[PDB]
Amino acid sequence: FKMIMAMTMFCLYKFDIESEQYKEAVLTMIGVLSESSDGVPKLTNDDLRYLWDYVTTKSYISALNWFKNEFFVDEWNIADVVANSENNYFTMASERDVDGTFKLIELAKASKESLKIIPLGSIENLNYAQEEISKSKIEGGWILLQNIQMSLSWVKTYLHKHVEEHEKFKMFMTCHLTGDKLPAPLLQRTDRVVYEDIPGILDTVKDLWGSQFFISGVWSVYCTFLLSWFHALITARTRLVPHGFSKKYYFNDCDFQFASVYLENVLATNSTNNIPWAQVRDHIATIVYGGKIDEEKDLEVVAKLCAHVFCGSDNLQIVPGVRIPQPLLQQSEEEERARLTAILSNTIEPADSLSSWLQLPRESILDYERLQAKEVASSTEQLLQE
Amino acid sequence: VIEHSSGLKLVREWDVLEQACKLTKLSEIQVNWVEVQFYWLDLYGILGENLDIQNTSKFKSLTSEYKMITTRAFQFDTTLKLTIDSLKMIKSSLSTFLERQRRQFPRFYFLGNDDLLKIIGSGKHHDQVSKFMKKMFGSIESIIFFEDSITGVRSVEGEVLNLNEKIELKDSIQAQEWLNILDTEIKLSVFTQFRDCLGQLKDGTDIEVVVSKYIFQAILLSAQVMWTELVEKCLQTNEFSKYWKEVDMKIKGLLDKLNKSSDNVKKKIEALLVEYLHFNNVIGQLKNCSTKEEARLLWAKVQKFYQKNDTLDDLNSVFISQSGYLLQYKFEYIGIPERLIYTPLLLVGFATLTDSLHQKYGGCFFGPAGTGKTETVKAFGQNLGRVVVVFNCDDSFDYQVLSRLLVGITQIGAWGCFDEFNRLDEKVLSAVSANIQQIQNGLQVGKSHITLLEEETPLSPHTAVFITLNPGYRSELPENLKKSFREFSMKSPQSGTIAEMILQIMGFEDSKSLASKIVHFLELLSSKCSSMNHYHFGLRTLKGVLRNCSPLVSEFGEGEKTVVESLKRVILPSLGDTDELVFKDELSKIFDSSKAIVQCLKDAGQRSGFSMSEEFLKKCMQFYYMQKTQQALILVGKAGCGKTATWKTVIDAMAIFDGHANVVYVIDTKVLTKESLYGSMLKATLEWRDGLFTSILRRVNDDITGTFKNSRIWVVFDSDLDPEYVEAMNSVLDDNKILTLPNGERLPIPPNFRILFETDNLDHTTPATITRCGLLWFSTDVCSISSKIDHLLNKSYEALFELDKLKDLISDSFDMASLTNIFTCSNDLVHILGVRTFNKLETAVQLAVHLISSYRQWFQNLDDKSLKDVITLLIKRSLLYALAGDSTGESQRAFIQTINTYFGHDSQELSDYSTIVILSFSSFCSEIPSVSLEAHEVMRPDIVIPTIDTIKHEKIFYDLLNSKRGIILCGPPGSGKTMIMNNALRNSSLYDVVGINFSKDTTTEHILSALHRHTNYVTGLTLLPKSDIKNLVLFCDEINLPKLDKYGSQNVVLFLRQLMEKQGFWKTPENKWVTIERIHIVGACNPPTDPGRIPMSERFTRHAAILYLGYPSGKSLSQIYEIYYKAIFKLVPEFRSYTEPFARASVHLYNECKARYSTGLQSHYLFSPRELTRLVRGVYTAINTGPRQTLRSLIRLWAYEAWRIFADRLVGVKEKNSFEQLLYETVDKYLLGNISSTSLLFSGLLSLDFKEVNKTDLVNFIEERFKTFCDEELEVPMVIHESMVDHILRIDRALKQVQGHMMLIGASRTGKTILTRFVAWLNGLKIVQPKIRHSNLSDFDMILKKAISDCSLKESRTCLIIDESNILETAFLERMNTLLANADIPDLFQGEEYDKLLNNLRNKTTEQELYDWFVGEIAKNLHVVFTICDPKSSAMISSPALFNRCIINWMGDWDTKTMSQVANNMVDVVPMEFTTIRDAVVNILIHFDRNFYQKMNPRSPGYFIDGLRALVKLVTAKYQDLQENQRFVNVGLEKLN
Ligand SMILES: Nc1ncnc2c1ncn2[C@@H]1O[C@H](COP(=O)(O)OP(=O)(O)OP(=O)(O)O)[C@@H](O)[C@H]1O
Ligand SMILES: Nc1ncnc2c1ncn2[C@@H]1O[C@H](COP(=O)(O)OP(=O)(O)O)[C@@H](O)[C@H]1O
Ligand SMILES: Nc1ncnc2c1ncn2[C@@H]1O[C@H](COP(=O)(O)OP(=O)(O)O)[C@@H](O)[C@H]1O
Ligand SMILES: Nc1ncnc2c1ncn2[C@@H]1O[C@H](COP(=O)(O)OP(=O)(O)O)[C@@H](O)[C@H]1O
Repeated sequence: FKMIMAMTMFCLYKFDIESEQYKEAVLTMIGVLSESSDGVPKLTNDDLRYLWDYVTTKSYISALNWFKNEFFVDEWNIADVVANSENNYFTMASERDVDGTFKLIELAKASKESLKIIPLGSIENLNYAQEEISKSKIEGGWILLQNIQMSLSWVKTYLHKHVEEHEKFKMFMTCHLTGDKLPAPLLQRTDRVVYEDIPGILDTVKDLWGSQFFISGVWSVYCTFLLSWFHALITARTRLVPHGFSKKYYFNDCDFQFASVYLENVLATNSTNNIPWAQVRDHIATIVYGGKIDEEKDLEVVAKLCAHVFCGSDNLQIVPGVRIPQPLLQQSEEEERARLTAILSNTIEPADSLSSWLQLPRESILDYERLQAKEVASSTEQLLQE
Repeated sequence: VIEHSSGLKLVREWDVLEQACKLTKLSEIQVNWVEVQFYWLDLYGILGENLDIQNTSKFKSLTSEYKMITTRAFQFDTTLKLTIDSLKMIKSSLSTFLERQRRQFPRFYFLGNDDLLKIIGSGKHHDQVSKFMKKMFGSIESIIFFEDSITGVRSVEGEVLNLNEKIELKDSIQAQEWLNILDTEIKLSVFTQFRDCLGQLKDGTDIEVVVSKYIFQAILLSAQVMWTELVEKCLQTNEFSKYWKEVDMKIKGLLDKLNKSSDNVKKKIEALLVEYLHFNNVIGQLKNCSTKEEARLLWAKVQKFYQKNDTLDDLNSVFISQSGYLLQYKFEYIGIPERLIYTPLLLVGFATLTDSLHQKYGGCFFGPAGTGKTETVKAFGQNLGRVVVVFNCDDSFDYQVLSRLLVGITQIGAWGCFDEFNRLDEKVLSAVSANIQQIQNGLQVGKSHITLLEEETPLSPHTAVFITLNPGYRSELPENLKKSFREFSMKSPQSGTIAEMILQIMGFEDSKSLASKIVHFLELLSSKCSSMNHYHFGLRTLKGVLRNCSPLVSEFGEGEKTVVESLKRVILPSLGDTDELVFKDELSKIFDSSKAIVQCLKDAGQRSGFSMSEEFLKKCMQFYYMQKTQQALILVGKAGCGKTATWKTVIDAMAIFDGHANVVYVIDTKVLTKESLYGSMLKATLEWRDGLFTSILRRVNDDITGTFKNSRIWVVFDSDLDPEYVEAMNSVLDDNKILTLPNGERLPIPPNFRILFETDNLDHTTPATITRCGLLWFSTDVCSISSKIDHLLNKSYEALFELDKLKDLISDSFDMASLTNIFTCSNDLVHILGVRTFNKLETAVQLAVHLISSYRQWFQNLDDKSLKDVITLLIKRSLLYALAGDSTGESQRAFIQTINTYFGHDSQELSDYSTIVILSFSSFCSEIPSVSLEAHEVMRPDIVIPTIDTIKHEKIFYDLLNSKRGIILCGPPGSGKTMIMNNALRNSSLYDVVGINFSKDTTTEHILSALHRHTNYVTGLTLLPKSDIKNLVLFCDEINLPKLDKYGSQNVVLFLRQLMEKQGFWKTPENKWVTIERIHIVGACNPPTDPGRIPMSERFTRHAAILYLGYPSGKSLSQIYEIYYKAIFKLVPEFRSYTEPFARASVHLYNECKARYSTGLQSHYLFSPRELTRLVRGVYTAINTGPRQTLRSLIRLWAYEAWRIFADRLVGVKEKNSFEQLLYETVDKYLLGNISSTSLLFSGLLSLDFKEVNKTDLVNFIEERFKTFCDEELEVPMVIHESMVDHILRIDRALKQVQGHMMLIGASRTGKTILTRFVAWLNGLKIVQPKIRHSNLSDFDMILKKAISDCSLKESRTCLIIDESNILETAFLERMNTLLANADIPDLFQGEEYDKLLNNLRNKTTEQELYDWFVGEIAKNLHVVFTICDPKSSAMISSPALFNRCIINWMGDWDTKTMSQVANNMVDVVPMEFTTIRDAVVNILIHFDRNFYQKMNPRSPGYFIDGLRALVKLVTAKYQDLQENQRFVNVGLEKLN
């Protein structure tokens, strides 16, 4: 929607400052973008020549961010939008597959402001939130209410009655876009904001490594490493809505918790040389990660990914760039953690990771960007008719 | 006031005093009263009878308050304050006592407070818990007693538990302590049994000899533990064949014992066979493995049972191994329930539930329904050895019951599942969501106590919560649960292996082919056939079929024949017809393929009068074989498909077959209220009513007569399926078979009590109910037409040397060759309220047989040819009036030529005016009588002028009513349906009328109260009319008016169908059958195409006979109206020779007035002779109230009436000029002065009689009346103009007419109501204004009765003003429709009001004469007004009753001429002309308005008058201020100079 609003504003400006040949060039370029029309525009400048070279190269989003960079000369982050705010209430929003708490924590560390993480819940959680908002209305601070969608009615009574001023007093909400409809007074009496995490596959692996703290020997840590890598791989593959999976599932930290407990209990009862890789493989593919999956093709895909990740052969290639040697007999867990962190930092992400870190043919991801280009072009075409 | 069983008296008055009080003291009094009776209910029910729960401080308070309430019964504010304080105190005390009792025994906490009170009060009976233990536990039905002790408990399936040691029962004991030791000993005893079974099995004891010794759980746990140990031992090595063969031999021996077993032994053997089949399946899977790690994989998923051999405590010494997670058995008894067949998907479900429960979470389920979720949860609970409390969620469940059951599930440690969680309301879902989140919060951190329900309850660490869903039908889990649960999808039940194991366990020789074939067959049936909403071919139906196979296994044998026979018996009756041929084709493709009952059905049908056909016999056999098993069958066919005879024939056939008495009761459930059928709690005296179904259950269960022990009892429901009428019966339908009542008492169910649903469509049936009961579908008609005719002949003959010869003659008269041709040719005709050609045969044969019976007393002196001619002509007339009776007159002629055709030229030809009299021909042409009424009663609205059609319809009316059949009359409005009713029944000598009128909302008690004044009760057992010789007939008109229900039906016509078909019903307060002997019912209705009408169900109209009543012919109206004009010209003798041409002109002008208009242009463009009647009446009153008229004066008066009646619904002026030229043409053609609206100005406000006055004279009189009104009553500054002069002239002619009402079409502020009140003052009629909200029908009727009584007593001139805001609902519109069509509405005046009115009339002056005078006076002095501004009342004009006598005068909006008039006459009183210009300003103003309205249907002139008044006042104020300023300036200038 950001790109769509950007493109509509660009069309509104350049359709009135410039002549009609520019308008015809824009129309035919959007038509080729939607794969609806065929025709060479009445070429004369250099920018439109670059656009034509882009669309002949079939690099759609390249041309789209070229639009964004060539016309617009600046961008706004969360820091700028929270810097200049007449109001003091911000309802941060995201999806359920991407967290937004750690960005707020990093902002609070940068802004040297006291942030209180207050996940709602039972009456005890409601009393905790009430005490925290009373404290931060008495002496200031920053308040985060994490995942308020689960207490929509509690929000609709308590927060609405509270809003219907202390210096340096700010608070933050958190809601999921694919959830329940929020009331109109809550939406319009705030500075709306939404955060999109770039899919940093190595970055989320580093964050998951730092979030944890590691237990049965070197095999426990090595299996935790492999499981974290598999969770990151499947979380990256679930971003591709029409190609990676037939439906948009949402795996989270609880699934990793259950998979970790299962692996720990398997390795605890079996520390032998022949670790039952097939048993943990099927158990994860059908029960842990296969719990929410019903279509046969999705099960086959998750089974293939598990067979590639948890094979446990002599040498393993999680991505075509790096390899994982297993810990040997006379190894200790601290140096093993250091070695795995080193082999994580040794890894450099190639630019084609979305088609090489997830085992997908390149034609599939070109098809995905073709579909996204078609839908954004169709949205622009519908919006420009008024 | 009425007193209950002892002591206190209770007053029968509530919420009336609440409305009266709605001070603070009265509110406190009401609160104290409601709490004292609402608690004294339970005090008398519990505390007032049982001595053990009153014989410490609570008991003393009980005695003290009993004494206080006894004193209050014997005979104050402080006393009642003490009583309310004590009642609150004891309620808190008893609630705390009950809570701590449930704390002492947490399993008590399942029950309601009353049942626990009863259990505690049973301190010496010691057997009131035996009827509650199933609800207490879930798998134990009763406790066996051996000499005031306990030695066993009886499982619900029927297993007794051999306890280790009995328990003594002392006198000074309470239920809770001995039940504590009972259930603890239950767990100990099942452990002991398991231990000895395990020891025996480990010793090598054979399975068969220990099968018949111990309970299910002991042998189950022992077999599983030994299986696990031995498979582990033989898995450590690489051999499996030995234990495989051992398990195979054990299975074979167990099956051999199964063949020779009793009931409970069979249940135990089949459940053990399920377990052993699963063991053999797992072992065979393991033997097929090739490598050790895959063997360990396959063994790890399968459920593994272990035992602690080191822990000395025994209630946790057995634990369950599943995928490395460990669950501990709890040793709680489950009985012998059905075991789910073990399938790989079931193992996966077990594994994911083990994973969910390992880490203090809960499982979840969502996906398709009918898939095996709740049963999987139950099977998992049984395998862990605790019974799970399934909550079948629906709209019945509310917050407090789920709170109690969940807290009990917590405190016990019993798992609480949740079936279909998406079926909950929002707030209860939120509350249970918070509770479940708190429970998982407590389980995760392991805290001992969780703070819920405002308490601190204990929590066992073994509890759980299970949930199953169905999203998208809906919702998924909310996030607050989604953070603490494990979702899972269980979409595919492995139906192949379930069928395989069930065919193996039933003993069939080849389970593989049978299982594969039946799965393939059911999938092909689910795919190929049409997707009807009542089909289901998943797994539940397959399980039902396999359960029903066993009696046919016993009868036929074991093989494919049994399976296909079961398939034919079960699924086929629910199929259609194309589905049936598909099913037959698939049986032929897939599979390979007792006359005593046939003879019995044939004999029962022959004796009952019906005739058997091939398909009728086939379906009767299907119904017999299907009622062989189930206790709840539902039949379905089309309307009149022929099912009642089917089940009655089966009833009598089985009465012959088995010799049991067959007692049947017919009930129509949708006309009987739920309160009357079952009962309710009173709001006045808190009493319980024994409903009809409760009464019949008590009768059939008491068995006092002793007949029900040797008889089969049937109750049928001949109506639709109301869902809230089956949610109260689902307990009866389900396997519980226990009556559920709102009061608290429960009633059992005998196996002979078979319940039948007799319906025609499954439009609003939940598919769950059609699974719990068998369904039978009647797709096609169950008869041939010849068979139906023959049966109807036999029934008609038995309903009565001449009889047999008459039968032979009629039989040869009905020849099927011509009959099939005529019925096929009659199928395609135009019909109204369409009824099929299979239905009208009953009316045809009954009318023909009754004619033959009525003329049978002359045939002995008649030849064969004349007799045959008479019979054939009567048959032809009967077929015409039974088949063509729903078609127009021209279609009637076409039908009469056709029926004359197919019987040949030799037979007696049927004429349109054909009649048979003494035998020879006749004709109805000479039967018309010449009646010459005088002009004194032409205005009387009950007079009838006979014609050919009137006498023909009266003759067929008497014929068919005497033929014992029902009349429903339909036709276009205006055909005199009420008029022909009164003509054909008031003149009758054998019948009498009772009048009912149907509104949008009619109750069944209205018609019963109406007929109560003319009927008497005899024993009631039978209802007869108040008379003795004349058959009273019930007359209903506008019967389509009452509204439908929420499920596509209306109760009132179903009640009429009950009156017609079954000849009886059940009285509500006594629940006793009534019988009706000689009461017929006749109906009158409009076509369904009119707005505000609904199509009646064919089920009701099929029993009656319809009769189309179309518009009369032009010559008929010509004759009637020349009789009218002769009667009206009896007054004036000079024009007595000009009667006919005026009638011809009137009918001509009406004819082109109807032909030239279409109803699609305006909703008031409808034509029917009522306007011609009011034309005659207006001419009559003008002539009677006029001077010596001349021919030209008569012509212009007639044209004046024509303009003031006809030409008032017109949009523009072109049609007005067309009417004027039509009037000119008629006057010049059939026999000139101007006949325009302004040229015809007849009035009576200037002289003593109706005549044409001067325009100046009338406007001067209007101005004088206006200035007198302004000086006397109200100072309203209005102005006169031409359009309002014409409109008030029209409305004054309307008011001067008697009973001729009026209506106006104009916008807001157009002066409609002002004009009406002004002409009301002018004519002297007083005006009363309704202060309508805050009033209803009661206040309306009271005020109207007071005004009518004052008018009839003091001769006051009274009328009522009505706004469209005053009218709200359609009931008012129907009331005014009745008030206009009739003059005396029957429902208003009856009883005390009628007696008072009749006494007042007798004092002021027979009863009939007084009623007629009341009709005359209410016609003379009543004129209501109807205002419409948006041309809800759109269909009101289309109603014949509102259009009957109202005048639809198009007032309209102001036009340019009258706008100019009002503008110039308004601005003429204020000086404005300073710079003519008033004309300029008004014309530019109106041009601006026209442009504005055409830039953005009448013009509302509110803006006009508001702007003109605001402009006038602003100009006057500004000019006064300017004049003051100018005068001050001039004064200052004069002073300075
Ligand atoms: N063998 C037969 N021969 C002749 N007529 C038969 C035979 N079997 C049934 N009928 C006729 O079928 C009809 C049975 O009535 P039916 O079962 O349709 O009544 P119902 O329950 O009131 O119907 P609905 O529910 O449609 O109102 C009767 O009119 C009866 O004469
Ligand atoms: N071993 C089994 N495996 C799977 N399903 C079974 C088994 N045994 C019986 N069933 C069927 O599963 C059905 C349970 O349906 P259920 O999940 O309760 O549907 P819903 O949840 O929509 O009420 C039962 O009616 C039963 O016929
Ligand atoms: N055949 C007829 N003979 C005499 N009057 C008739 C005839 N047909 C119609 N009318 C007149 O038409 C009117 C019929 O009214 P009706 O159709 O009974 O109204 P509703 O259907 O609302 O009861 C009566 O006022 C009657 O005077
Ligand atoms: N010709 C008129 N000139 C001035 N005022 C008028 C005129 N006609 C109606 N009114 C005003 O309208 C008010 C009531 O209008 P109302 O009777 O409701 O009109 P209608 O009956 O057409 O709805 C009166 O108080 C009167 O002052």
